[PDB]
Amino acid sequence: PITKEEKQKVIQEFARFPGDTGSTEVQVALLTLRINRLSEHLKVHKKDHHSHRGLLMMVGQRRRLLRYLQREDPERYRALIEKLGIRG
Amino acid sequence: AVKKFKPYTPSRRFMTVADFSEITKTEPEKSLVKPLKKTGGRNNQGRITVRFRGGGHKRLYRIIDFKRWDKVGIPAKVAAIEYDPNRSARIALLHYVDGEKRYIIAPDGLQVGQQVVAGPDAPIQVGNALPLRFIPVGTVVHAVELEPKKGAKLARAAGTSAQIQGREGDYVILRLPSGELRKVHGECYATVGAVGNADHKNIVLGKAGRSRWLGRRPHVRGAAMNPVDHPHGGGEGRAPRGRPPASPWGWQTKGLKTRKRRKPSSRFIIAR
Amino acid sequence: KRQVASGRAYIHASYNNTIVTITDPDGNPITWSSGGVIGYKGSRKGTPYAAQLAALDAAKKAMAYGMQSVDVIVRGTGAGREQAIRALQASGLQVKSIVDDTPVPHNGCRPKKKFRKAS
Amino acid sequence: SRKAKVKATLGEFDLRDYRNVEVLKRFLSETGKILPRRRTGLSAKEQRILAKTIKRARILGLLPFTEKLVRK
Amino acid sequence: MRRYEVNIVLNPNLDQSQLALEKEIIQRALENYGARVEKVEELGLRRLAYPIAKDPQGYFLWYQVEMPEDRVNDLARELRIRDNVRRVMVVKSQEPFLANA
RNA sequence: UUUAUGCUCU
RNA sequence: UGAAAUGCGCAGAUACCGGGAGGAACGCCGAUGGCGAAGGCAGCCACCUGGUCCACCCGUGACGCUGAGGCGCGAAAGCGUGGGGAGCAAACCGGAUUAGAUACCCGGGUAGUCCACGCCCUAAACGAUGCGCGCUAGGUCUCUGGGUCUCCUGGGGGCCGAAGCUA
Ligand SMILES: [Mg+2]
Ligand SMILES: [Mg+2]
Ligand SMILES: [Mg+2]
Ligand SMILES: [Mg+2]
Ligand SMILES: [Mg+2]
Ligand SMILES: [Mg+2]
Ligand SMILES: [Mg+2]
Ligand SMILES: [Mg+2]
Ligand SMILES: [Mg+2]
Ligand SMILES: [Mg+2]
Ligand SMILES: [Mg+2]
Ligand SMILES: [Mg+2]
Ligand SMILES: [Mg+2]
Ligand SMILES: [Mg+2]
Ligand SMILES: [Mg+2]
Ligand SMILES: [Mg+2]
Ligand SMILES: [Mg+2]
Ligand SMILES: [Mg+2]
Ligand SMILES: [Mg+2]
Ligand SMILES: [Mg+2]
Ligand SMILES: [Mg+2]
Ligand SMILES: [Mg+2]
Ligand SMILES: [Mg+2]
Ligand SMILES: [Mg+2]
Ligand SMILES: [Mg+2]
Ligand SMILES: [Mg+2]
Ligand SMILES: [Mg+2]
Ligand SMILES: [Mg+2]
Ligand SMILES: [Mg+2]
Ligand SMILES: [Mg+2]
Ligand SMILES: [Mg+2]
Ligand SMILES: [Mg+2]
Ligand SMILES: [Mg+2]
Ligand SMILES: [Mg+2]
Ligand SMILES: [Mg+2]
Ligand SMILES: [Mg+2]
Ligand SMILES: [Mg+2]
Ligand SMILES: [Mg+2]
Ligand SMILES: [Mg+2]
Ligand SMILES: [Mg+2]
Ligand SMILES: [Mg+2]
Ligand SMILES: [Mg+2]
Ligand SMILES: [Mg+2]
Ligand SMILES: [Mg+2]
Ligand SMILES: [Mg+2]
Ligand SMILES: [Mg+2]
Ligand SMILES: [Mg+2]
Ligand SMILES: [Mg+2]
Repeated sequence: PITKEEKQKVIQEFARFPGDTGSTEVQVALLTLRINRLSEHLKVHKKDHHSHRGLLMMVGQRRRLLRYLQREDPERYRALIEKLGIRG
Repeated sequence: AVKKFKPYTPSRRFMTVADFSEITKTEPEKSLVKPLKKTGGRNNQGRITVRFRGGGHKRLYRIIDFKRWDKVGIPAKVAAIEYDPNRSARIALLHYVDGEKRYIIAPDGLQVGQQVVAGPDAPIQVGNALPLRFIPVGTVVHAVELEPKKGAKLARAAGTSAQIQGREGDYVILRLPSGELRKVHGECYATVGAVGNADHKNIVLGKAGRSRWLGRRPHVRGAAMNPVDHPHGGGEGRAPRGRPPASPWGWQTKGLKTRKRRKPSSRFIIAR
Repeated sequence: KRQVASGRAYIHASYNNTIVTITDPDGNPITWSSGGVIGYKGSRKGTPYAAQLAALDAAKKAMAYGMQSVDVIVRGTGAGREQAIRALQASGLQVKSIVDDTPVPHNGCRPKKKFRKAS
Repeated sequence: SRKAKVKATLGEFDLRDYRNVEVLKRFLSETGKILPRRRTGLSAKEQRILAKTIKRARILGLLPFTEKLVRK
Repeated sequence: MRRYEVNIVLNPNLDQSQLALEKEIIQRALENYGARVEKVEELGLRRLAYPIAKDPQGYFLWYQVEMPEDRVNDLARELRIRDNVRRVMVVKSQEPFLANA
């Protein structure tokens, strides 16, 4: 699983400012972490559909945010994506 | 897996080939430990004694190592997995620390670059050979000897294996690929793991020629012959067998058992 | 082929019949009987009276080889149980104990349509 | 009908320790089954913890899976 | 890494010398997979509720450990390879759940 | 543990 | 079995004991309980992993709701390729019953039931009740969190019921 400092590492690295524990990007980035994890889990355990369900949910959520962010700030949209490697 | 073809000719439509991704830098084989020239001949001294053979691709014989006690204790690295035309299984070229090279029938799982060893010692993992008596009851195994020091004879066909079922004296009880329960001497070497290339059974020759390549000439039915030739020859417009189905030489071929009755071997068997 | 004092009694009680085998201390049957050995056919054998008659013919043949004590063991429901257990005691053979070893699966094989009913 | 709820028959016990038989072997019946909640005096949450461990002990060979009905 | 209790039941008919033999391989295998021992309780012989391997009794061992969890499964497979090892139950450790207190 | 059936319109 | 008959058995059966092989399902716990969106999920262990709730009031600052198409999942049966096959059991055979009995009862029994992979996309797939949000008395039983641990508070699962709704 994603360990505490393991996710902390990410929280800090994307935080819009020392103290930011749930901005748009910190969330997007956070999701991205779990998604890529599961995505690699499902590649192995493919007949595990229930878990894949959540994946869709995590994926769908991530999209909603990014659409908001690219609506309010089309700059740190490119920035966030580029830094995460998303939208293919 | 197994390779398939889009039907750009008939036969190519059903034709299916073996997957050769498992094959490591083969192409040129290992001229030393094998090959030898293989005397391709379809009859004995003079006359045909097995019908319908001949033709088919030329072959070099890879002289494989079917007795591993030959080098007890001496470990070795698996250098490559190779194509061997003389068997259904694949072969594994292995370099011994000795500097001696030998081929082995490649077991399922056996990865390139791993260590292998044989002897009463010998960790119970894939590729290692041991006298049967020292193998944990319940493990699957291949390339077994039938009598000690006489070389492997059992479970050498692609995908085959044998299970150690129990022990009884200086003998252990195997379940042979045929399903037969047999006692084999504990001193007989075996090697842990199934044979591999188990998708073998699933290829489809696809065309007449494909059979020609493998050295199998057309097989003709007694039904298509004349009485001179076969129990089933003659008639006058198709015909049932009109007698118990027979072989060209007269013996029945549907049920009639053929194993010699009073045979020393009988005392060591117990199945199908 | 021998005469042993201490022994063991087995009661197999099914809906259709009751059969009692009496063994040595080791379990090897010394002698047996059932509803049919008494003299009954059909469903008369599933009776508790047939069970009684039976368990006596058992014990009686047991005492022949010299049978004194037993460790009665019953397997299976049915009208044979009690009357068969009782009968034994009420003739020679002192019943040193009464065990119930009726076999029951922890949900093993699926049963016949007849014994499944519910889900 | 009578008897005690058992939970009030022993002191402070760890119903997660699957190794101490004597505490546990008293939660079984004459025949060897896990005793109902209405005789263990345990709660919803406690009864699960118990069984889960009672099973473990059985595998280990400490607690029995079954035993005959004595002197019927 | 995680804390697992490791239960192992051995052949009772073994002699004190052999018993140590079978116990050294356990200890090495334990170390080869990355287990750092903590506690340990070798209760020895013990009466069994049902015969394991046709033997009414069994010699018990108990280890607390902290090993990489991605190797606990493999360890158990290894510990079991021995014939004198007649059962193994690796269990993840837990904070005791108490009643009547 | 042996039964099935009861013409048309009111 | 209603009673029987077919069936099995003096070629040594049933009953009993010891050894072995093999497959499937997991008794007690177990609940009128729990989890999941649904289908559905029940011996034990470990690894990988989804959902969900509570406490704190810490962060983003409407970033929400629904959702034609699309995409995914989808009991049982069924299909393809391999394997597996103990018990059970469509079809099929036999014994009974009956006017007949292609059924009901009995003795046999093959696909199938099991595993891998790939299809099929159905259902009383039922709470016959689409999803989200706010508003409108309470009583009691229960599962599971937090509590200043008689009581309060949050999320679930049941019954009885204010107001109202309903043929
Ligand atoms: Mg000649
Ligand atoms: Mg010559
Ligand atoms: Mg000549
Ligand atoms: Mg073929
Ligand atoms: Mg032909
Ligand atoms: Mg002709
Ligand atoms: Mg001629
Ligand atoms: Mg002729
Ligand atoms: Mg003819
Ligand atoms: Mg004609
Ligand atoms: Mg009867
Ligand atoms: Mg028994
Ligand atoms: Mg009529
Ligand atoms: Mg009328
Ligand atoms: Mg009429
Ligand atoms: Mg009229
Ligand atoms: Mg007879
Ligand atoms: Mg007869
Ligand atoms: Mg005779
Ligand atoms: Mg038996
Ligand atoms: Mg629910
Ligand atoms: Mg349901
Ligand atoms: Mg979780
Ligand atoms: Mg705030
Ligand atoms: Mg602000
Ligand atoms: Mg449209
Ligand atoms: Mg699909
Ligand atoms: Mg389906
Ligand atoms: Mg199905
Ligand atoms: Mg199928
Ligand atoms: Mg098949
Ligand atoms: Mg019929
Ligand atoms: Mg008839
Ligand atoms: Mg007539
Ligand atoms: Mg009728
Ligand atoms: Mg039937
Ligand atoms: Mg049947
Ligand atoms: Mg069909
Ligand atoms: Mg639909
Ligand atoms: Mg339903
Ligand atoms: Mg309607
Ligand atoms: Mg609703
Ligand atoms: Mg809808
Ligand atoms: Mg909760
Ligand atoms: Mg509380
Ligand atoms: Mg409520
Ligand atoms: Mg109501
Ligand atoms: Mg009213």
